[PDB]
Amino acid sequence: FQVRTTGPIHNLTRQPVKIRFGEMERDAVIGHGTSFLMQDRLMNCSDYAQSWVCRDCGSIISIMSTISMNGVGSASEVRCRSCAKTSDIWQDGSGKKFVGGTNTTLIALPSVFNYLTAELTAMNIKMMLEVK
Amino acid sequence: DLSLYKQTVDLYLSIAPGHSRDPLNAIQEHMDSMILSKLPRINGIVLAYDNIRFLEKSAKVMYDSPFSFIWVRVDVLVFSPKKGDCLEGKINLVSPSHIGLLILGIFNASIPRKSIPKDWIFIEPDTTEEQGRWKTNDGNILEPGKDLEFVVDGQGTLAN
Amino acid sequence: YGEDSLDVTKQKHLTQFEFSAKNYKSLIQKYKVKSVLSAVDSETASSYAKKALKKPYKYDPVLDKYPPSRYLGSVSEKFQRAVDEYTQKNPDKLIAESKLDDSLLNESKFKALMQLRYQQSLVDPGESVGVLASQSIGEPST
Amino acid sequence: GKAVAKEDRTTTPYMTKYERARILGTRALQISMNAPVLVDLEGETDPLQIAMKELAQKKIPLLVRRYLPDGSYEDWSVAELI
Amino acid sequence: MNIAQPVSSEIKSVKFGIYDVDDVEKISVKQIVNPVLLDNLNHPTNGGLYDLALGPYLKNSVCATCHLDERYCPGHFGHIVLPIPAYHPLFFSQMYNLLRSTCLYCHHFKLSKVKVHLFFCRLKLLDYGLLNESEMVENVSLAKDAATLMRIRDEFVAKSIADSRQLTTLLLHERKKVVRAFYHAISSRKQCDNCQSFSPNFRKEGFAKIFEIPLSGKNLQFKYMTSTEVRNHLRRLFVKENVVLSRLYPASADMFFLQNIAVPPTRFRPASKMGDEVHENIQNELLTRILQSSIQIASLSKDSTVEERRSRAFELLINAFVQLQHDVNSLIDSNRNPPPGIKQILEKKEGLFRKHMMGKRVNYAARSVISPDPNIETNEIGVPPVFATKLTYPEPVTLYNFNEMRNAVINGPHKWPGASHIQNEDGTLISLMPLTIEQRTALANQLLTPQSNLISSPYSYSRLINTNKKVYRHVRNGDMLILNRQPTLHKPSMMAHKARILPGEKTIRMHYANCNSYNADFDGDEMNMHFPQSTNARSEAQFIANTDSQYLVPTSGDPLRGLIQDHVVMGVWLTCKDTFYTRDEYQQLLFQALKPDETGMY
Amino acid sequence: CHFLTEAALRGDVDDLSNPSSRLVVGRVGNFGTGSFDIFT
Amino acid sequence: RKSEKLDKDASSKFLNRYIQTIEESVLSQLNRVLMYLKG
Ligand SMILES: [Zn+2]
Ligand SMILES: [Zn+2]
Ligand SMILES: [Zn+2]
Repeated sequence: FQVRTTGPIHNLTRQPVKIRFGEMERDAVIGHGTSFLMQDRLMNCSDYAQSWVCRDCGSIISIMSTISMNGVGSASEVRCRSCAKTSDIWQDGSGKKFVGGTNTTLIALPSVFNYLTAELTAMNIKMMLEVK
Repeated sequence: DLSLYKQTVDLYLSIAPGHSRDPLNAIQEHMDSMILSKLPRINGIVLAYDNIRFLEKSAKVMYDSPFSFIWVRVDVLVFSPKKGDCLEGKINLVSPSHIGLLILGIFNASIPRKSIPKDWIFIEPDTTEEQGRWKTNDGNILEPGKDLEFVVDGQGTLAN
Repeated sequence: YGEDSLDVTKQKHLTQFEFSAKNYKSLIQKYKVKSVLSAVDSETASSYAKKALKKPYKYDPVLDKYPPSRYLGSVSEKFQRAVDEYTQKNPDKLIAESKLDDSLLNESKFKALMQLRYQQSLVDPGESVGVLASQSIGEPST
Repeated sequence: GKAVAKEDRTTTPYMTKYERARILGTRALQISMNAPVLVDLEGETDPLQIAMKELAQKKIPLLVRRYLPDGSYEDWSVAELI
Repeated sequence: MNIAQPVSSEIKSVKFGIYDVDDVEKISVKQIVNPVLLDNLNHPTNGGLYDLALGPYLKNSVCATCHLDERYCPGHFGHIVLPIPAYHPLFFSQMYNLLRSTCLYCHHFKLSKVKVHLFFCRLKLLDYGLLNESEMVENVSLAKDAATLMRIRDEFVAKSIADSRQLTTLLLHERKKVVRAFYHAISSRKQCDNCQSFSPNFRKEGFAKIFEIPLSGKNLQFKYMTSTEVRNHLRRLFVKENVVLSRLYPASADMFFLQNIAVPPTRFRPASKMGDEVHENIQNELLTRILQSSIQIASLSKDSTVEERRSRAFELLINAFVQLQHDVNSLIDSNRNPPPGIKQILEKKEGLFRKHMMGKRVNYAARSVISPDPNIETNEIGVPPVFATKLTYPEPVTLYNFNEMRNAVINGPHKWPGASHIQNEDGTLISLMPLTIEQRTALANQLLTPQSNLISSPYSYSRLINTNKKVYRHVRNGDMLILNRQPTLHKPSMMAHKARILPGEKTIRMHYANCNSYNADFDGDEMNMHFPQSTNARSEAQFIANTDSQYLVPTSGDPLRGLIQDHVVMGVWLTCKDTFYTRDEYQQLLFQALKPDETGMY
Repeated sequence: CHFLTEAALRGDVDDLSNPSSRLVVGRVGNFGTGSFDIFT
Repeated sequence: RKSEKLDKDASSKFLNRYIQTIEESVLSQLNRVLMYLKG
């Protein structure tokens, strides 16, 4: 007997810490023809994230939030590093200036995929996921 | 110069679910927020928009949410001061650290003494310590001549 | 898909011709004839079906020429063979001769009901069926 | 891509067992987010069974796009389906 | 998940590929040069493996790069430099084979250029989906004459694509076979066909060491060292043979080796504080170890540039080289260097893609022992009021369910049918546990009213006025909550029952009919009980996958639900013809059977 | 790792076909109720 | 995402049209810029 409404999350993948739903539960749900129930119970309720993605360069890690643009003012308008080279320009935490890397949008992908991007880039092999 | 512009842009507007009877209301509802607010794609401040028409594609519903989405063609009127050429503004604040102007009554111009050559000298009046006339090398006073013309860096420049 | 009609769920009672013809008054209201006969084609595939039942070749199965979702005459060959062998063999329920028929039944009425049955009980398109076969092989193995 | 014309539509006129569930689900979500109800309520509270009452009378918006395997798609009004 | 989140992106495709030397430089924000991790002040060393611009450590340390706390900063990668570059541990086999087929004197492949051009025409024509056309190129039978043959083949392919123009499994099933044949072919030739000479072979090791003896004397008529020379050799091969390697993979410089590898932020690299012992992790341990070897190489190459002197110098240089190569190899692959590596935290069969991606632990899912009950329904599942209070789902508040939700928040999160807590339109969560009923009533009255203190509070994207206030409410007698049983073999094993909330017991109750479906015995096996949160999920569970619609197994038509032992024996005894009832028993037994009011509609 | 290095060398692109690939990137499946897109 | 060519007189006439179409601070500043550009 153990009922889990909400609780701690995982260090790396932001999963519920160690009930098990998958690899056979997925068979059942995509058997019933329940796309939305699968995408709910697996992606929504386990680990949900809104991660920024560079639309042009098509990658998810080389993005960075802009720093010290002005006073309180407006929103920190995120930009990209790998796609980069007064309004448009921006600095870094250490003070390095950049320009370019404007096409950045919101996508929704599970935190485990972000962890996979991490452990994958540590191997230098990286996926460039496109967005429309 | 001809620093005012109008550009017919196409945006991806999220029609809230509460306005699924008519889209126009939910379009205006977030268009009237963008006015006088920086639309960074075009790198300027939106001033005007009309001819609100949607490319009819039966606006699409997000795959788990009730608010729809659609591409809409609307024409903005951004003011672009991208160091094009000479502009002009009315002075409001003056100091021996920078000069303060308002162009179009709206947009600020902070011209530091760096971009000003030394030849112009500031007199410090006895009534106000900070506020005073920034006299030119010729000797002319600028407070009666509120209209000051210059060229832009991005910020202004009085050095030639 | 597998000679379409459906995986077992909606195909059990096709072989039960005695049962469908027994009452037949509830099945027409279950299929909602007045709404189905409107927008689907009825004459074309039904006409070509008989010509496909001509034993010589050069007339393909009705399912191949005419899709079964909208052409309400198109149905698998063995289904036609079986419904006709029942209608001719043991029609003790189906009345006839034909003059005494026009009170409550008609051979043509029943064959229309059965055509409508096959039509309304196709596989629901979009079904993921790979895992249906996967699980129908995993379950009885264990 | 192509948007197949209204004259020639090859998909099934039946509201498939899936389009019914998702139409009712999205209509329930819409009505739950303070959308207009197109049919008189009799006191039902759940923001879903209202959508069942709408669908029983075929008074519902939200045409569906059926994506054929070519890449093309049909546009079916929920009034138009059987 | 929230329903107000407006995400407009639609992830349309992923594409893999190597990340060159210039991109790992552009994406990186800081460099890690210092093998020291923590100083006496216990704060992270600057530029260190735990840099605050790398990833914000705990204890309210704001990221130096993004100036936002751990709640909002997605981590920023880093890079560590090495002018050694060692070859990649994965393509090491494929790199070594492509080297084996190299011609060092020829600077081409050992193959005949006409065969390489044949395979190039093949991989060109398979591009646009031409299978039999891919195989027809070979119906030609015939260096200058070989050059003419190459022109015949290329013009055949050009005309074929011209006729065709005006991915699928079969295309890929043919590409993979043709490339396997190509790689069987190029590894066969020992003598050059263009150079006619015999390039010096190379012999490998499992410990990542490669080289072999020089040319032989008869062929002259016609061991381990630095990886830099083989790197430049492969770069030369790649730049001189462009089209075939372009189709096969224009650029192939930094695929096989690595010049500056990246570090993940602290967010993915924690230190599990298991009681008192503090080991950072094997990952940061291995990164620190390669960092030590890197600085050792730096010092040693300095010593060598400033200088049997060359003998010992080169010996020690190559030994430090091989330590660095073997260390990177031990990092990315744990099957070498007799410490879990990246490939071994993936391929572990206990790691990713089976325990973290396909099957994830889930929120809002109870689990308990079942016990049988005949009184409820064939649909319904009894849940004690404990599961009533402990499973909640969000609900926007409208005009006609406002009474239900106000009353729910009044009852509170300790009394069924109370509600759990409120979610504002902007997105915060106002709890309801510590509040007192005066505060709860004051809050529940002002629950349906525009409370955002602006037309668009945070910024100028104005849907924050259209959203509703979401009360998390408890389950109630109509909510549809999935049941399951592991192992769940076939689809009738995971169904969705309506919940009916019983008082008293501490064991959920379901009817006997489902006992045949779940393959359960009510003897101690327990069942996961989920709750579909969003309304789309509960709608589809109610209409598509609800229990009463699972009357037919998928294998054969034969139905699986239906009554069991007691009901059927009493059936033989009730329908039997020697039975008789007076009026009282008839009416009473009938009404016990029907029980309309609990079901309704009549 | 084997299928991974193979897909990394060649750099092969899926649209997003099967429910498993659709699941790893977090979108809904193409089967079932996720087959069509529903518009206003 | 599109851009086109434009002259100043089109911009001013459209400023007029936008003063006309949707009817506090915003239109105040727009009258300010209208009074500054003309004259
Ligand atoms: Zn990048
Ligand atoms: Zn940061
Ligand atoms: Zn050679």
